[PDB]
Amino acid sequence: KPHRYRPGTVALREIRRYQKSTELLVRKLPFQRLVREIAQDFKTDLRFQSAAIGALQEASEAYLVGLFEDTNLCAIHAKRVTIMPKDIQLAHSIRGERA
Amino acid sequence: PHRYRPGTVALREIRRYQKSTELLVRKLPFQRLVREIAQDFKTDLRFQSAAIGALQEASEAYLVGLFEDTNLCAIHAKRVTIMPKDIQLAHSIRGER
Amino acid sequence: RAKAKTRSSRAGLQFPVGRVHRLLRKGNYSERVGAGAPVYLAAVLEYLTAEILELAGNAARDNKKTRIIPRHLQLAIRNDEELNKLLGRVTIAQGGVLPNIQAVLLPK
Amino acid sequence: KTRSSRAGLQFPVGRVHRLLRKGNYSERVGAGAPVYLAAVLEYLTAEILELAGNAARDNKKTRIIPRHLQLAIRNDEELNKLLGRVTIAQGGVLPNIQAVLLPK
Amino acid sequence: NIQGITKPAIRRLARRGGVKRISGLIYEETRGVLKVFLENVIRDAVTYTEHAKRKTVTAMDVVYALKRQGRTLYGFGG
Amino acid sequence: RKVLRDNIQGITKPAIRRLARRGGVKRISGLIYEETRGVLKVFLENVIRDAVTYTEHAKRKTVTAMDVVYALKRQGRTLYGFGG
Amino acid sequence: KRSRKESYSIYVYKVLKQVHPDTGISSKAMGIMNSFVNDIFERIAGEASRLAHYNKRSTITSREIQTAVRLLLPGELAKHAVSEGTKAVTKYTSAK
Amino acid sequence: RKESYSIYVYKVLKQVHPDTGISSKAMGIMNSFVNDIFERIAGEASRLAHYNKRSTITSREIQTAVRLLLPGELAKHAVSEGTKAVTKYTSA
DNA sequence: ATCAATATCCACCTGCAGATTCTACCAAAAGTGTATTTGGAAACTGCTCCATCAAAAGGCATGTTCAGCTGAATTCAGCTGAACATGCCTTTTGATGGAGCAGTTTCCAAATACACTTTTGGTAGAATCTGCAGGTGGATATTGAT
DNA sequence: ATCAATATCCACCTGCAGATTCTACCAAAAGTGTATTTGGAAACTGCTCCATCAAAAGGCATGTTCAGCTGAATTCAGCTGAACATGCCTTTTGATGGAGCAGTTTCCAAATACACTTTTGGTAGAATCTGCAGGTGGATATTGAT
Repeated sequence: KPHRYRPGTVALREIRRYQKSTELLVRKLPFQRLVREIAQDFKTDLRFQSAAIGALQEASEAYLVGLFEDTNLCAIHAKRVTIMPKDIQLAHSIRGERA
Repeated sequence: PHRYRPGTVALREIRRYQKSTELLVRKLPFQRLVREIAQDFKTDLRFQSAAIGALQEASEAYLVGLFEDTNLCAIHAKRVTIMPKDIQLAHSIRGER
Repeated sequence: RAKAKTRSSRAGLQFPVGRVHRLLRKGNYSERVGAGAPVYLAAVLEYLTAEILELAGNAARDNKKTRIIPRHLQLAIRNDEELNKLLGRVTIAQGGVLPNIQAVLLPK
Repeated sequence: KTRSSRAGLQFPVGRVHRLLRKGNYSERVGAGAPVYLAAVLEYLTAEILELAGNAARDNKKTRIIPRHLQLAIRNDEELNKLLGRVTIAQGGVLPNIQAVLLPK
Repeated sequence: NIQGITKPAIRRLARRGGVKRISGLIYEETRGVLKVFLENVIRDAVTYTEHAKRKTVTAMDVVYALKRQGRTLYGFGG
Repeated sequence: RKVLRDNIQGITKPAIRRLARRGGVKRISGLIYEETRGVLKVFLENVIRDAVTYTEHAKRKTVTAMDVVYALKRQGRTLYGFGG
Repeated sequence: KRSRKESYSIYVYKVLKQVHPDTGISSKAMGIMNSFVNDIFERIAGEASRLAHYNKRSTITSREIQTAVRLLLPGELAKHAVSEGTKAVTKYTSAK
Repeated sequence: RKESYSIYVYKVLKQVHPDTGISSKAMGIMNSFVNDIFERIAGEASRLAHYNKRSTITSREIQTAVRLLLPGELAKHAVSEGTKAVTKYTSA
């Protein structure tokens, strides 16, 4: 034909999949590099315990996952289903992260 | 026969009440409500006047803040009228829900 | 002298009363600690451990596993109104999230 | 001869020391800690009082009231971050009206 | 008693918050929020009263309660 | 060693998409990925800054998992599972 | 060349076998559990510290811990934790 | 009975604004400010010492607490003021 | 727009009062001076872990195409909420007495800190055990074209 | 209301990483005997609380009228999702040296712990003074309308 899922169907397949699992979703080595880059621009010659990087990734992903729930609510409140920077900014603002 | 267009006095009241700091809930009804709610936790209680004043100040500051977040949620949905779903959205994002 | 009884056994508890007493004196909470304060606190801590492990073990059962992993802890916390409020600012590493899709997102 | 005059501070070093010992913060308290902490509280107090005196003058007023402490805090990025979970009684809010709500 | 918290008083609070137009169902929604707020704060305060073995809620009992709830108030004892 | 540059871009579009998925998000506008990188970077700066401050104060050169755990507690993002 | 770190794992594991005698716990989940106990311990003790101070009292008694528990825990969790703690204290003072 | 930071707030007021007064409600706000920041600084320095298994809160704990608690450019100045008071104090 | 008219709002002064500021005097902290304790900085150093390296491989990232259906624009009409004048009631305000009651002051018996001297309970690993992660195949759906 | 394409189950299988149990010394509990408190349990103040009582007005409740805002209906350009090809770079296994934690000792500068002597800061009657709130009068803002 070839067969083809309608737009929206694989997206719901993926919500169900990643809401079922708990594994980290950002790749380890790239994230370790981001952390060492931010760290270095704050103090030089720093070393990291591996569990320290792992703790930061766990927290960073729990934060972003939690923010996208709030963002999704703001999109739906606007009668959309597409999250946009307006929504992240509105979520962030009400969260009191930055009013 | 003089009449102001809808929204004009309202903006006027926004400017007036954003300028002042007076409490906007009347003092006695609020004292009634405080004592009624408190009566369900411990009986025959007495309240320092300053305790009632503290609660009314906390409570009006909370509500004024929540109306700001509510207003932002109404604007986010292309409206100028706050609605209960706006208060609900703000209350939820604030992680009080 | 007499044979030694642990203050936990005296208190009827699994959690360590003596250690909880030491952590109170060492934690700079007050000049003095009464004798009942570590007993009462070890009791509350063990009761809460018991309530979480109860619901976690159930989640492990529902998921056909016999070993509690962080997922099971997370499902236990998030699905209980009161643990979820007690821990509403806490992140459980490797816990993931509750399956929840807003209705309006589902195929129309 | 007080420790404040010695540290060159208006804030009471001796009191800040007595409050640290009796506040159950640590077993022991160094000698410079009440000096340091008292200097930090005096500085931040001066910062607020300065900005709030300004807010009084710009209101044709000579007596600082709560509203002027609120306008000093909320109009300063850093004091606002530091005090973002604090309610100043009788301070009110900053004038601010979302553009969308204005006439025409 | 909560109906003593009146529509025009709720209008005034909304106005200080910048609100131009108010739906007719906001007033009951507001009273419900205000009541949860007062229950949470007062419950904590009366728990400080009772701990102190008093019959009088003090302003400090409220200030401590507000601090627990992350709503720190300046002007009544801390 | 070797210069670290532009590593925020290793937070890829598919990784941000998966994170939106766990967050229950069905549709994502094309400007979301750069806003997310920005939000992540502020989050990491603030946590790494406090963690490294706990490190410096202990006169260590190694950032420990405890340093990060304390940093996160400071910020009201308490984390379980690294308290060792 | 030796160094040792305390934990609640022993007592978590006992209470585990009491509630689900068939069920194990992975060290990662035991990690979480250790964080939980230490967290709640600090919240109870910290609130108890403040209570004692507000009342110009230099001693944390079971009465402090109990008010702290009532301030910290919600609803049913507080009622049941207050029961367990009261029961344990009277059992301990009855020398029991 | 019932001590306050009032006279010290008033002294600092006259230094920066010798023309200006302060209402008693405003003075209450300032008292609340000083106790709050005091407890935040003290609380954090307490944690810092416990984390590193020290029994003593020194100005090193106060300074790191300030760095951890104040937005930069208020921590910078606070760190300045605190360092300055400790040297002027030791030199005498 | 710059026509006539309603209300809003804005400055400039003005005088009694409610809060401030300033004077005047007594306990409880704050400062000294001795005489101890002790915490944790300094100095080898054992030994965990961190940074780095190599190398092979497949899971994924990247870019492209293509079109489904979403967001954004436009229109429109019913109807919700604003403005208003009207009229009455609940809030506010305020000396009056009375009383409940925080807050003090005087004890003392129960309870806590202390302090060496003995006993375990718990920790750190070796030793023994076993869920389940991950690989494979059919039910049994689920989806989307016709 | 059907096939076909594809994803999703779900149960059955097997040793490896990861538990659960088995030992073996120390730190840290428990025992016991003295030396300080603590903070209750009474008593009796002085505050500040509640409860009236009675005025007046400021404020709220009520009903009209319509302006304009919300939401429903319709279009459509093009954004974003699905699927594909291609091959890069993360992941995994496994060394290696050596940085830098972490552990023991050893011990002065700095801390607690007294016991006294001065000092300051909190009270409560005394002293001005800032701005509230109320006059006027003058433009400003709004809204109707040749």
